[PDB]
Amino acid sequence: GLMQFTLPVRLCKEIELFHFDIGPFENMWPGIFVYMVHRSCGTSCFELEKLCRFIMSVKKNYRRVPYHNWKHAVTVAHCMYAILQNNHTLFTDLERKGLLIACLCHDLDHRGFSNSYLQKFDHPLAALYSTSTMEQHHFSQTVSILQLEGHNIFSTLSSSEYEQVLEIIRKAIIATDLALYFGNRKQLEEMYQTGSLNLNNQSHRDRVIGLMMTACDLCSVTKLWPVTKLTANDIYAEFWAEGDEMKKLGIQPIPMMDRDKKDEVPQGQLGFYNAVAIPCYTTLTQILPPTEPLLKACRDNLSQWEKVIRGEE
Ligand SMILES: Cc1nc2ccc(OCc3nc(-c4ccccc4)cn3C)nn2c1C
Ligand SMILES: [Mg+2]
Ligand SMILES: [Zn+2]
Repeated sequence: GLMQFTLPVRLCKEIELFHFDIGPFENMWPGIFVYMVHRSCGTSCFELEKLCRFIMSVKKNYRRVPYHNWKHAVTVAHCMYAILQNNHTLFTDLERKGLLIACLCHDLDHRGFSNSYLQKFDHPLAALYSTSTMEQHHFSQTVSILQLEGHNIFSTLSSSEYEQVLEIIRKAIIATDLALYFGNRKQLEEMYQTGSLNLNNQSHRDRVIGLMMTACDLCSVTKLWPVTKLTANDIYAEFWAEGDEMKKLGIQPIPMMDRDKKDEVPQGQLGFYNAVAIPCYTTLTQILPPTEPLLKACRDNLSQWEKVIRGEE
């Protein structure tokens, strides 16, 4: 009860910043997460023993893939911690509890393949979940782990509070399907620009939490350039493996996933920054002004990809 987690000085200070990198020491990531729950939520949010047991079972159900791994889970949770800490009073007690858990669980049991590849392979998951195939799976794995003996971190919530947190988590995880992001952000854009955006409207809060989820999920584009650039290598390691698997089914993959077309990575990143990332962090900064450092870091990284195209690196 009187048992705080503390981090070395450099981590204690830098964990508060949006651009923090959790480091290569995998054994410190559980402690980094508990630290973030304790400051984001309270030392009373969860029973330490149950929380530690839940975190370790979550870790075990992430696979050893290049990008969609346990380091991604914790990295996405840290970006959410930073958003929550920079917007103290905007979020309910249930939201603070649900959202870091949602982030840690959002890619549970990912295999490193897109929803498209599962549909083309005719994977059993594509028949069970016809849209947002992997995201429905991640939510199903989250509920599984919550139901293991000694893993109910929400045990002290009422029946209706438990149902509300699991609904915050389900929507937060589904929103990480990028196919859903474009429309969500366009509706947020219209609501903000016509002044209809209302944070007391639940369907509005849902959209705003969805956009937060996209922002945390893409937060590799908000790091210092050496982090962004090295993470890109892991992102493509997966895409190119999916491309190989498309070729094995006798389907030419899109260029993004074709390793023969590596040369065009720099221009592919520009499109991504301009069509996805910048719009994401722009709309987020309009709704939640203290998230502006994410947009500034994204713009700094777009400018570094522009330098790569100009052969200046
Ligand atoms: C965090 C993060 N999440 C994602 C999701 C997708 C993505 O895609 C980037 C891209 N490369 C290409 C490309 C590359 C080589 C040859 C031709 C086209 C197209 N496109 C969209 N980048 N990305 C990042 C950076
Ligand atoms: Mg995902
Ligand atoms: Zn993710």
